[PDB]
Amino acid sequence: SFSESALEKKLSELSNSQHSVQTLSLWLIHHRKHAGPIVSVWHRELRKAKSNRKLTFLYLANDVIQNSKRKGPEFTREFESVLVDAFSHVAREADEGCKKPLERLLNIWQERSVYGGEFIQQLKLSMED
Amino acid sequence: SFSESALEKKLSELSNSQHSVQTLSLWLIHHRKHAGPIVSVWHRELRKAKSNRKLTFLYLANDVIQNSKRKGPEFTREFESVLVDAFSHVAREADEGCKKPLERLLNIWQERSVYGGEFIQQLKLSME
Repeated sequence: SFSESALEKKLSELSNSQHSVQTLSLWLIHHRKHAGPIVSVWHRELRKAKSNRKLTFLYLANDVIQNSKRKGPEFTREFESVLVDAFSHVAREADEGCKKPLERLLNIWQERSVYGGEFIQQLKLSMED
Repeated sequence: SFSESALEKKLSELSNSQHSVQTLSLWLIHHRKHAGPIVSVWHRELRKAKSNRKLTFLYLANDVIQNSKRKGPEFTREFESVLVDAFSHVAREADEGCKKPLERLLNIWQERSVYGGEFIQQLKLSME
């Protein structure tokens, strides 16, 4: 159920601006000429990350991918080869409650043509098992 | 400049996914039948938030508004009445160097028709 006190609590828990997903995503889109190495590091660090941060990696990817389009094709292109594994890993190893977030995110990807519906279905499937 | 080691440190500084903007956004959208009260609380808390966290409030407003469109117009309508003071407040009272990130945010809103050009121009004007 909604409550204002729950909202106040949740708002108090948001990140400082410097460390937000959005701030990081800006610095990465800026460094889009390093997109391959960025995705390689992202991917390795995902597997090292504590289970309470793992979903945050895909939130970062969501942000970077969608907002990079207006700049150029690098991040869409480079992230493609790691997302099946990432989605599988997060769904299997991250903290509880990633499913609805990840489903929703994919439905939005599809609706906004972030990737083709074909690849969106492999991502869905990679969470299935 | 970019380095893999700087990236590594930045990634280790990501928030708990349970507290992240994109999680809170899902929750707020799910509770859109309460958008009015939600925005009031959001607005009051923004005004009490540390200067190093105020911008994150607008990053939340950004995620909520964009992703709420596909569900309904509540968040677009309700946020509309507070965003002029919100942008003026964050530009005036948040840590330096929020202007470039906010300007970009407004560009994206304009590009994706989150609000009309006239209203985006008023939001841009509220910061200078």
